[PDB]
Amino acid sequence: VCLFLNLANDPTIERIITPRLALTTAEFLAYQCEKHVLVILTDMSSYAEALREVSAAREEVPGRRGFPGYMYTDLATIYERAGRVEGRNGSITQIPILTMPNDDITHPIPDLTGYITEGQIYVDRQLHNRQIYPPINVLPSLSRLMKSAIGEGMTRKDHADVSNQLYACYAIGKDVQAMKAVVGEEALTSDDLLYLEFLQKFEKNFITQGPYENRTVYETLDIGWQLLRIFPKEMLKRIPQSTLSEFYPR
Amino acid sequence: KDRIEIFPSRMAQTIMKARLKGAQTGRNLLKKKSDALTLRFRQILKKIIETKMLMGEVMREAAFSLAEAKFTAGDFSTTVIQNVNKAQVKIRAKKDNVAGVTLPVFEHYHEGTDSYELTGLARGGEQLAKLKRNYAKAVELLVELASLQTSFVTLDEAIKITNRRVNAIEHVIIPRIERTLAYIITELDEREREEFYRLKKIQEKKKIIKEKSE
Amino acid sequence: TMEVDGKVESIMKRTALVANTSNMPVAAREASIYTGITLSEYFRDMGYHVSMMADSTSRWAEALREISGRLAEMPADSGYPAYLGARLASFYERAGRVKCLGNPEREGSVSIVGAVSPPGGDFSDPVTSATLGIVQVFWGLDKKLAQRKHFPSVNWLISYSKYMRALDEYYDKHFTEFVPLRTKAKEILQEEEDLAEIVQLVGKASLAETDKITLEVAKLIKDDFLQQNGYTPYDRFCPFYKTVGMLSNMISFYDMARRAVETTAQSDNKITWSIIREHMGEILYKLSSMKFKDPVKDGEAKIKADYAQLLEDMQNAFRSLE
Amino acid sequence: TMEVDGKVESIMKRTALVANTSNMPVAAREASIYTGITLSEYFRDMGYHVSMMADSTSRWAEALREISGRLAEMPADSGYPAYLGARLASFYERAGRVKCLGNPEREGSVSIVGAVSPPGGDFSDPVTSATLGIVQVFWGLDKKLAQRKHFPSVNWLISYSKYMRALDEYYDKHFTEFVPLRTKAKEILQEEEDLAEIVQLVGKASLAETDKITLEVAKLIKDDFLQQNGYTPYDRFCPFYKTVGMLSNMISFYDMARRAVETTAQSDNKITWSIIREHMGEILYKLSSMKFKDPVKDGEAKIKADYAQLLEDMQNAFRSLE
Amino acid sequence: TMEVDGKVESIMKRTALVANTSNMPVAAREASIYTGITLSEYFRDMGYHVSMMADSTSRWAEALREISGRLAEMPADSGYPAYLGARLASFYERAGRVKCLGNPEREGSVSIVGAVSPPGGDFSDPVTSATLGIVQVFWGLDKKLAQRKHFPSVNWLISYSKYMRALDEYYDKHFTEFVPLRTKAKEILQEEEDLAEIVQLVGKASLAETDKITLEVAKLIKDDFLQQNGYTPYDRFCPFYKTVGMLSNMISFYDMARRAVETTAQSDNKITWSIIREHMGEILYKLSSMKFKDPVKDGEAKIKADYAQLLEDMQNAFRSLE
Amino acid sequence: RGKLIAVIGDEDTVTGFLLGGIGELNKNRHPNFLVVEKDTTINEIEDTFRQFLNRDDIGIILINQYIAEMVRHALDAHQRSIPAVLEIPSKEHPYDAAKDSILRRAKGMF
Repeated sequence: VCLFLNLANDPTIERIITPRLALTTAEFLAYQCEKHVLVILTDMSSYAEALREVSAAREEVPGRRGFPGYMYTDLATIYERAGRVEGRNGSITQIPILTMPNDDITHPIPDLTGYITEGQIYVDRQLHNRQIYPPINVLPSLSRLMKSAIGEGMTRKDHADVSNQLYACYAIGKDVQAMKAVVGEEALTSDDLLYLEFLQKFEKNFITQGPYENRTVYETLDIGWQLLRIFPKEMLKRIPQSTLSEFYPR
Repeated sequence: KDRIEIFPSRMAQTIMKARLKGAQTGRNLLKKKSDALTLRFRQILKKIIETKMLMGEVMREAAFSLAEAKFTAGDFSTTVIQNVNKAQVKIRAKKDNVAGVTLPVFEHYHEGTDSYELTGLARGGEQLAKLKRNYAKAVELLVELASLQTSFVTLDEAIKITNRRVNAIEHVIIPRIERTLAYIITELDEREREEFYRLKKIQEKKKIIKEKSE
Repeated sequence: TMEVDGKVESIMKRTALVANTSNMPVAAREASIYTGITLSEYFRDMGYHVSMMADSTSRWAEALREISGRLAEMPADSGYPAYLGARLASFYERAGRVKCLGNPEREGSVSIVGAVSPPGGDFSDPVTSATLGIVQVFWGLDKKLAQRKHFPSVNWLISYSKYMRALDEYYDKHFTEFVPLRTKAKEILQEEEDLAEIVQLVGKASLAETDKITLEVAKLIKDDFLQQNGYTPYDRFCPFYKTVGMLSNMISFYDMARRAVETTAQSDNKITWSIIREHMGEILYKLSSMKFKDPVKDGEAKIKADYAQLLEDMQNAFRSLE
Repeated sequence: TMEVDGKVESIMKRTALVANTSNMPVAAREASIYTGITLSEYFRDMGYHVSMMADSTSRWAEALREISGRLAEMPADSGYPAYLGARLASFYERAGRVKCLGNPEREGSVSIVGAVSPPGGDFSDPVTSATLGIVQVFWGLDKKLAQRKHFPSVNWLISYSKYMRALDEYYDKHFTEFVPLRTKAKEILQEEEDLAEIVQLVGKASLAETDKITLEVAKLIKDDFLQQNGYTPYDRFCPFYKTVGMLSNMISFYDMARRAVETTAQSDNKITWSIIREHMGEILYKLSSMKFKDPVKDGEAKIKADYAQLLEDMQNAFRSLE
Repeated sequence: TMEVDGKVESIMKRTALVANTSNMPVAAREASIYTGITLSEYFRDMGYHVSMMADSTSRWAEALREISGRLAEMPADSGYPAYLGARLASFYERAGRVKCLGNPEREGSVSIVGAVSPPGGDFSDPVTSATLGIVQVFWGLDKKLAQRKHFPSVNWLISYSKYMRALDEYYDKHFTEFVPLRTKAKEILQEEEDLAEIVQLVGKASLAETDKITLEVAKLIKDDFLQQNGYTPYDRFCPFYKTVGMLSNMISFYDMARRAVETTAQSDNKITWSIIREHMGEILYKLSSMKFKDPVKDGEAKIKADYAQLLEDMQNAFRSLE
Repeated sequence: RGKLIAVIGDEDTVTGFLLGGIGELNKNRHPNFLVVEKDTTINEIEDTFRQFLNRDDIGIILINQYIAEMVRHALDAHQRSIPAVLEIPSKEHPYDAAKDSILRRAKGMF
């Protein structure tokens, strides 16, 4: 880990140039030293505030919501210094981290970051308050290129299927949990009780990890299967039978 | 009227988004309550049909048991109709529950005063006893059916009210908030545009000041 | 006045006030914060655990805004000078626990508590936003509670403290039981928040016993633990032994009520909140009355013993109900 | 790759890509639409039938907004420049079928199929709204149908085409019978759009036999006409004669079923969908399998004869039911 | 024409026009308003009760905006200059009744009826706001009533007059009943407004029997007392004897109907709005067609007699109903 | 305090339910059963049904299908729920599922 720190009270110009130093080192380590780099830029909202300060110092007029008009090009210049390049066995992955003001997903920072980036991972306040960690809300979260990172030879044969099925059962469980308080518990069918149990154990055994517990992708998949076995095979309708028959038992 | 009449602001936009999502949560929960009431109501209608079908046969058998009793006992009908006194059977209403809605139902119960004891003593005997039994069976079936009918009617009222609530939300309350949100966004764009114009003007005046000084 | 070594001593023997009323010049309104924080840092360097209260960083941001306008600088969101974030950082980040300079080893600190006042309680107000980006603790305000006259009016759903990770060590050394109590209190508050949305949209009929107990313990917490009359002799200040005792008793009640209903669910001898409340109405009264214990006259020993006796009574009542 | 004169060829022998990413100069992103359309006009002038696909005019519009912001122009509707609508109008207007300049008589064309990216499906933002005002066709691909496994994901309810009146001339010459089939197919699908709500209200068993036939033929069209698996050999590419034949046979079945029900509504031997299906399962399976008729091996004449034979069998089956 | 001393004379002899159409030079609008008010002040000083109509002061405010934009000043809201408020206040403040100058004692007036044309129809408009901060009477108009052809389109809820307390000294000695009739009419319209939100969401099944009367009387007043087709010989003009007569009959109907409901709500002879409607279909139509009485084609005595006869008819119908 | 059951049917019907145990005479000595003889008029059968509808302790009401068809308009007026109305068969005329007063609420009865 090469760690760059721009403290809250260090010069905002040093904040402007920190992401670029980070990414320049990442390009050296990736496209010249040929080693897969993961760039974790933290508080790009605190970066955009420094961008605002530098613009106002230049005495440009503000753009939308007070941010410069060119913030799209600038954030793109930061993010798009990523990805694999032909003929060099390295790469650069990025994980920007955004403090969304007012929790408004329309705010310029998250809006533009969604335009340039390829997904979103939501840290969620209801989960955090319930004291789940990592409070990653997997319903609105998305990874538009997950379909390349999985499958045989990359993670395992059943990764995509288990992901889809866990998402489906989690969403149906949230639906059933919303319905429970309206119809009452004894008005629920046995399948809905299975889904409620799955919701509980997905938020308690799979999402919830604890800070210092490291789970390989294989272990995450096996936990996923331990949850999917709450259901008899016929309910796992998004998993192909060729996979159900191989992984489900035990 | 079109708009909620909150004054444009970022605070107002936040409040309106919160309220829109609140009304949408209300819509979803009430729609699920309506679906529970509708599934129960449909089930109850189907069982009304089936129990009317069963009532046909049961009453037909009971009438034949009455015929058989008359065969042995003769014209005891007047005896029974005169010795009324008080009823052995009395029905108790009970508060059932589906969704958040309370369903009145009936429980069969006995006060025990069999005013017609010994009535078949001379001749009626076992045939008259079996008639008592047949019409006790009929009473049970019809009490179940009456609980069914009361649940059916009350669920009809509940469904009408809940559908009216859901339609009210999704045709009045939510569109009202959506219109207010559109208006708030437009007016905030206007505030931003005015600020932009003022700042542009100040910048131009500073440039002109530079030209005046140099 | 305060008690120190068994003698009442004035608080101005250990306090300093930097008055800057609103009509005094704008420049001085700006420099007030810096003068205060520098005095605080002076006593920090001496070696004390200084504590600073800044009555309005919003009215400070007004001085910054006005001065920027007069200087003819370009503003930013809502008109504030774009360097508001950097200024607020330079003010706050002088906080913390420090190993003071100089030879005689020592370690002071400067806590900083800066009030904010956005227009109409707006949570996007640039001073509030820049603050949230700097301050490790935020005790946001719930206007609904303020209007109900529920004091403190803390919005325990969007207020936050990032120091829990640090303090868990101090708790595991001094109040080892406090952390799980805190987690369960937060969980109960959040479950009650969830359940109220259904309760208002549909009604209370459909709730299970677990939901009823969650609601009827969350009301207990919200009214008799998270509510404090700061003007009474007993609740002007709630020592931490009292606070953890109160929370321990309430959470123990939650645990044992849920135990009863969970154990007797799906069974004929069913226990319900409707039974528990009437069975031990006294216990609920004493759980509510816990707040009234007064350290100034009741001893720490007395209060601890009383709360343990309430726990004992609770265990007896639950064991009898079972 | 594409087949030309019986040899497999790479379409990069006939395709040029003005491709760039988001970190490229903003003037590059804004100039991309115009560079592409100018190359396409060059080929049009040579007399080729160019097809120019823009991959996000929303991102081009954001490039325009960025350049306008850098210039500090007055921000128009929702932040975009004052002239977004005019620029889009002129750009699309550059499309068209033209008698090219110069001596050798030629016709070329440029078909601008540029995409637009609404915010979460909200068509009210200036770029999408102006694009839908300027453009004449809209295909409305739908993630939901893709989820339902319906490829293509064309929504066939939001989608529309305003060139139908212009193309009636061509169809009345080459595919005389396609126009009524088009009208009837869209009308079937629109009918189903309300029959679904009828099903929700009173259930499928409650529909008259004629509208039951509407539903089953509409599902037939959905599943076996509008659904086209693009990876298969037989129907990756569906020639227009095959498409008109398929829809002709399906609408012939629709009309024949409607006739069977309607002409026996005046009789005790009233016909039903159950009668029709159980009596003509072979015909229904044949219609469903019409897809597999492969243009590459089953020539135009053979597919036409096979569809006409299906028509003969369907005629005989309906007649023998009648 | 108007009758003076029994001789008819045209009103162009007592009207003067100051015309500055929309397309005429913009700066001339300001001079038009000031010329108009100065002429009105002249005729006031002679001891006349002048009335100046300002056909649109929003166009004047736009004249000031454009002139200020040319002058390159810093704008207030939406571009209007900072001094728009001062201009409007100084112009409206020339209005009051006066004891004119000079020796022969006199009395004059200059009423100012200034139409505001707010952009978009929203009263957040700075012209509208600065105007309503000055003018004592606000006849806000509603575009939705205008669409329904409910002309005049006055919004009877938000419109107001601050002169009502000044005029009662005269109302109580020329139309002694009018003040209570007015208060009851306003109460009725407010009650119907309050119900409207409930009925829209809930439907008329929930209505009390007196609330049905309130709704139906309010509909009667809106349709057949408030609205007044200004281009018809019967209602282009409506003297106050006719106005107060119509209101007296409608409020008397309301009182009789509410009494009929409140006397029989406790009985088996329960009177309902439906029963009253069925029984008095004629009386209600007369109350609906009162507006068609012509002030000049039918004398004052005739119209007052007919309204008294309708009152008698109603007082008989209610007795026969009960 | 508990509810009764009331009957509108043949002499055999009333006798059968009486031996079932429904009959009493209330504190007004009113019965809870009407023997339907041809001498009684349709206005009187409707009046009897209405009396049972008004009397609040009655509970369930039973009517032969055809006799209820004659009483139908009062049955159509009885929209409220609390006293159930069971249209029952008869030895004279069978029951039919079609167009029962309660079933008028439904479209799913095919």
